[PDB]
Amino acid sequence: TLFVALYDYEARTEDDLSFHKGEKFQILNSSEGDWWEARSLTTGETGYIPSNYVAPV
Amino acid sequence: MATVKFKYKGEEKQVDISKIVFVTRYGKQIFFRYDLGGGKPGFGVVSEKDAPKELLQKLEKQKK
Repeated sequence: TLFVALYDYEARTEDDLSFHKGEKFQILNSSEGDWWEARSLTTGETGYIPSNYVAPV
Repeated sequence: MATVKFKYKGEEKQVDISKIVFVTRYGKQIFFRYDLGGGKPGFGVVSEKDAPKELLQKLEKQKK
C-alpha cells in the first residue's frame, strides 16, 4: 500500500517529514495514531506524515 | 492560552495549545501532535467543518 502526497508540506520539526505533491511513502507504522511514521520511496528518509495530506493508491 | 478539543482516532480529548509541537491544516481537516507532561504524547485531529472556527483560528496562525 503506497501513499501519495496530494499537497506539499514542509516539516516544522525533525519529527515530521517534508514532502511535495506526488511524493510516495512507505507506511511503516500506521498504528501509531493519527500521524504515521513512513519512509519516503524517493528520498528514503523517515518521519511522521500527516494522513490528511496523503492518499492511498 | 486555550485548550483545544480533538478526536484522537475516536478518543475525544482536550489538550492545551501550549503543548502542541506542530500543526498541519489541510483546509478540510487539521492534524497536529501534542506532548503531554504526564509522560504520554499523542496526536489530534480537528475537523474544520465540525468544530468551532474560534479554536481553528488558534491552531493555524500566520507563518506557522
